[PDB]
Amino acid sequence: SDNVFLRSHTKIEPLIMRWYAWAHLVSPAQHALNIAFRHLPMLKSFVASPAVHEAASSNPEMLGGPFLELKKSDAAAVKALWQQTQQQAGRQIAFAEALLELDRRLQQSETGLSLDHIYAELPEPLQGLVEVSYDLHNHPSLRLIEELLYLEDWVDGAGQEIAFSLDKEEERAFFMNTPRVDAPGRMVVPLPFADARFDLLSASRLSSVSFSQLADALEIPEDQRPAFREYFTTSAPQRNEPEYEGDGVRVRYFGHACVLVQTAEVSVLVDPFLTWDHQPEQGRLTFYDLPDHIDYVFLTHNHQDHFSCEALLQLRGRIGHILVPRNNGNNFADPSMKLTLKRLGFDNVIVMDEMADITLPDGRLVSLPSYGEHSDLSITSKHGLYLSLKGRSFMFLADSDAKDRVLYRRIIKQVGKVDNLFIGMECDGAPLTWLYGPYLSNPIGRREDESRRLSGSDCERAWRIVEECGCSQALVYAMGQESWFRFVVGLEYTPDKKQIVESDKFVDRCRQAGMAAQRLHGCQTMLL
Amino acid sequence: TVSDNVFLRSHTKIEPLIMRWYAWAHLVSPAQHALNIAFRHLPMLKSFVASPAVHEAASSNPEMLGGPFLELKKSDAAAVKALWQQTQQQAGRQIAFAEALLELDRRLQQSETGLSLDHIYAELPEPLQGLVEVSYDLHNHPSLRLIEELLYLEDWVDGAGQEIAFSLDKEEERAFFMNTPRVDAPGRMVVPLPFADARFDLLSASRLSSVSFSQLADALEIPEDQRPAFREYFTTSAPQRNEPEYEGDGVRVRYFGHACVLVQTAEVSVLVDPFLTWDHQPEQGRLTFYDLPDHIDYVFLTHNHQDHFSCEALLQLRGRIGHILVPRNNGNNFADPSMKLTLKRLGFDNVIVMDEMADITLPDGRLVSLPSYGEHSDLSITSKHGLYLSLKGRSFMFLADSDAKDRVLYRRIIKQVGKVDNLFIGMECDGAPLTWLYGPYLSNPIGRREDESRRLSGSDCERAWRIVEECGCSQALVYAMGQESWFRFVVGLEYTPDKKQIVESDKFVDRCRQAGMAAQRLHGCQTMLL
Ligand SMILES: [Fe+3]
Ligand SMILES: [Fe+3]
Ligand SMILES: [Fe+3]
Ligand SMILES: [Fe+3]
Ligand SMILES: [O]
Ligand SMILES: [O]
Repeated sequence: SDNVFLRSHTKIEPLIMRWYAWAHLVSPAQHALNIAFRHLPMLKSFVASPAVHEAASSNPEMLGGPFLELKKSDAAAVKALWQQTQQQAGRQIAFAEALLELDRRLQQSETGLSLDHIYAELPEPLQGLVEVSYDLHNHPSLRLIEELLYLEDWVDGAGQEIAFSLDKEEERAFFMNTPRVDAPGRMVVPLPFADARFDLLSASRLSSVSFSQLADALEIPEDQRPAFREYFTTSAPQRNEPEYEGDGVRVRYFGHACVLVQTAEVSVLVDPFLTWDHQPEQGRLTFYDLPDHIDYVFLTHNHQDHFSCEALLQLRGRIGHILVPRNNGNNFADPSMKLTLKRLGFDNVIVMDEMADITLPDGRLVSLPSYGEHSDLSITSKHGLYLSLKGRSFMFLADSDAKDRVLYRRIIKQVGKVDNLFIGMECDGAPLTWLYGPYLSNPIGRREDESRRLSGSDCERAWRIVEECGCSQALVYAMGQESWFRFVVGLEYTPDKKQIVESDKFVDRCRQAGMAAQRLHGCQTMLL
Repeated sequence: TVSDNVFLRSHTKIEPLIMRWYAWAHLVSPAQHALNIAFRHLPMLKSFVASPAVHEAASSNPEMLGGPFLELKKSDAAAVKALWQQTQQQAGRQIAFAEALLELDRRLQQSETGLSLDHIYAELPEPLQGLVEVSYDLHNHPSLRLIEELLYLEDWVDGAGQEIAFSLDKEEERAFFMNTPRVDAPGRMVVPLPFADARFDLLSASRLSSVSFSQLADALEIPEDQRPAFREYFTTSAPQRNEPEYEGDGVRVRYFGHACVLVQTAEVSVLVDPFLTWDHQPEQGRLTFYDLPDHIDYVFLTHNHQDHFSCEALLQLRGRIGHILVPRNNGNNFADPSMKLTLKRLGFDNVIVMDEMADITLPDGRLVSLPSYGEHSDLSITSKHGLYLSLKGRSFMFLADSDAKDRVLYRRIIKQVGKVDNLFIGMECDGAPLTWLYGPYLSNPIGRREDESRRLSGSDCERAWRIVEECGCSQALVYAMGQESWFRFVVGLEYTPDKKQIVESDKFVDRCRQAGMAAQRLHGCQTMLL
């Protein structure tokens, strides 16, 4: 009689070689580029002077910078992981080094003549995996045949683990800064993400599971099992109205860019990033407050604050279809989100082109074109969402930057007028290299780096969408102001920050036009 | 009482025309169509109206076949000038889009070197607003991505200019497809009909099933003055068919010419690169359009070239194809329009866009979409893919004009799909230069050696032998050579035995037979059992 649930606040943190698993560590090409040109430099730089990294991590303004949030005591662990990563990922570092070295060579040497000679001189890690081509101006680009790369022998479950923890989410270290080294209260269990055993682990969130059977499946030493039992409880988790049986449309804003739309017949989840800590003063909606079945999960783009492998892995058997955008195969920074999801065990993945629609009970959903927020890189894995359910029209644009009002004019011509606009106002994002640094074979200038930021719409540009779509309500979302997103989004915005000032300008101009408008802060359940 | 239930005459050809130009894939896609109207079609017509004799001089030269010269001659000058003035009025929005697109692309290449591109959208000309996204590659080179899904809903993307040319002349008389516009001429009756129009499906039904002539002419809005002449393309007799269906327990393969190959079990049919003939000739032992089964489960399109993507063959097969399989396109390249979107404008929504190594299950087997390299002048065109086919134990690999530049690539494929029994390879290893096909899409002219260095070239003897060694086929068949007569107007001259393509193919078939394999260069139609 060992039927146990996961404790409601037990966090299942997925780790790839102790680094928090975000999308680019799951796709192999970007993972190799991140091991060799992000993780190894930060780990080696930490070993040389741990004091340097605490000093940068102490200054809260540069919270996301390339420095570990670890302390001098963890020096032994960092150096060990740095050496472990050298031997474990030897094929990865050879691929990343060979891939970038090829890319530098082509820029210098290929000027418009035939590229047939290149395939003869391809290094072994790239042989049969890369196609060399030109644009219409004799600039070479490297196109990875990702489907063949995913079947390479070094694309395995090695390094994939899970970190059980009971600490509050505000305690999480930054996802790209800090590896999850061994710590008290943190129990790391080796487990491939696509493994069936994970499905048994995800079942214990909402359904009772035998503890000994689960601990046996999870290869848990019996000496460590008393400590592993701490993450489990006999009581079932409390859930705040997961289902909805009204004839209307219920929208639940779960924080940042996570918003669930629900009729009594369909559920649509946009950019799932959830919390497992309940805290009533903030009136949180948690992972448990989601319905048992989510018909459609919509992934706007491939950023860590909209693509949470932690949330998706525990929601695997509960998701009818994941809706993703198409990727640009000719760009290293744009891996296919299907495949990345396939490696996480997801085959219910629909790649949607622009203006592609799916018919839903009492309505439809359309994948909309989106511009920007990717440092002006030819990344195409971005799309907005038009949602129609029982007469109510919704448009979620996430961090899309409305550079061209005529684009949304053309969009409204097909999908019609929208009732509720969800727009993100992160208009001062990180520079290019903060995210796409390890993928650059040749470094970029600081003026170029600071001009192309991960920035969305400001007040003026967001007003273009409102004018074109004629919404009665405009909701500013995807601001990252809730507490449990600090470890992914960064600092909470003080009222003087441009993102808060511009957002305040936008809500005011909307109300001046006679619409309902607000900046979402804290979780909210709305009926409409 | 005047009961005239009629079929289409077996040798009646229905030539789809977009402003009297033979409609191939790039004239159907609007952006490339606009670029071809302004930067290929309009120049050739103006060049014809000024000294048409120059065009007669090049059209006499059999070497300069397909060159930028009309195969019309001087009597058609009055007709050509009208079309040159007519298309100028009709395609005003098209030329304005093409001029703005190339001028924009020229501007960004000159000035945008790595700083933010946000200013570009404010200075976008009206033909491009809301339709193009400006972006960088990883080396600060700007690219233009047309939102093709939005462009296809633009106001000038309509059925205007789309017609069909009924003619009874042998395919042997056809003018080159992009050389020469189909001006009004005797024996050619041009009927206005949009390609995606439902009425087109009714006309295609008249190929194999009888329809009332008066009812058919009424739908196609044929004026009663023209109906006596329209009756010439129709016959009361039913068309003759050479064993179209297959109910045998084996696998029947039928070679229809060039790269068109039909594979058939008793339970599924797969058509590769449909390019058919409507002229019967038993002396050549032709397999014709009518010899295809009534229903084609799967039509597989290797890539987006005129000799493998025939709107003529596909339009009459509408409603007869379960699913058309196409490769994915790179939206950041002008020369790579989406083949799904091009087919949607032809009335096909049963279009499955297949990624690399994507497989679909078939009765008694499956097919896999294979990676393919080259034959696109080293341009970032991704709308190309090979086909692995397994049916009742028989394994096929159709590679069309694939250039095996990387032997390990096919090694990796064989690790997944297994050994192949029958390989279909093209040895067109001296194709046309880059500008012959993608000329109007260059914002800045390209140098002549670079143009001739990167040709529409496939596998030669060595590279095709790389595939054979990697896949271990018991049979190797050289196809997609353009050796059949009815492929003039698309492929060009027949290759004499001294031409590089024939010498390399003969060398390859020789090395195959020396190894104990079966090999031949497919010439003329063939029905094979396996
Ligand atoms: Fe983002
Ligand atoms: Fe974001
Ligand atoms: Fe071709
Ligand atoms: Fe060909
Ligand atoms: O950001
Ligand atoms: O070709």
